[PDB]
Amino acid sequence: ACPSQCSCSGTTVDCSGKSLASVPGGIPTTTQVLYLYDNQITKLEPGVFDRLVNLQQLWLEINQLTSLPAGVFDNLTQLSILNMHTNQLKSIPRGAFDNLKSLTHIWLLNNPWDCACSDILYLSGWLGQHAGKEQGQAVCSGTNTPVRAVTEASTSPSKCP
Repeated sequence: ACPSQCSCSGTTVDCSGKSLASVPGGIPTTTQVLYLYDNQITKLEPGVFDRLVNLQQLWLEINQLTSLPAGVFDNLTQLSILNMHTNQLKSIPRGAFDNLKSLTHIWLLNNPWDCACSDILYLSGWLGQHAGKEQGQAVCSGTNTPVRAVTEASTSPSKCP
């Protein structure tokens, strides 16, 4: 069964461009491609994607996400495509990508990355180790500095919200 707000074909579920404020329920566990882009999603509930063990692509770009729950991608071990550009993210939870050994394309640009805060260090270190995976270049909010180019000295735990 296809979520009533979305359109389904094969293993592709298209929930894009539907003025959604939240992730639809009832996304089938056989889903391989999930489009959620161009909505007004402000948060992800913890564990929202855990049943989608076959998911290879998650398109979250052009939303209003201000953070990601810890572990939100942990069960998506086949994930190769993760698109999160044009959101309101300030950091990535530590270890968020640990299980994602099939990841090959990730979009992080057009987010207000908070590089003064030491929570940025997981993302900046991960980018330094997986350079070919980033599509485009995430940049620190208010500066010319690519997130991958953040120096550890420049960060501080006291500059975090």
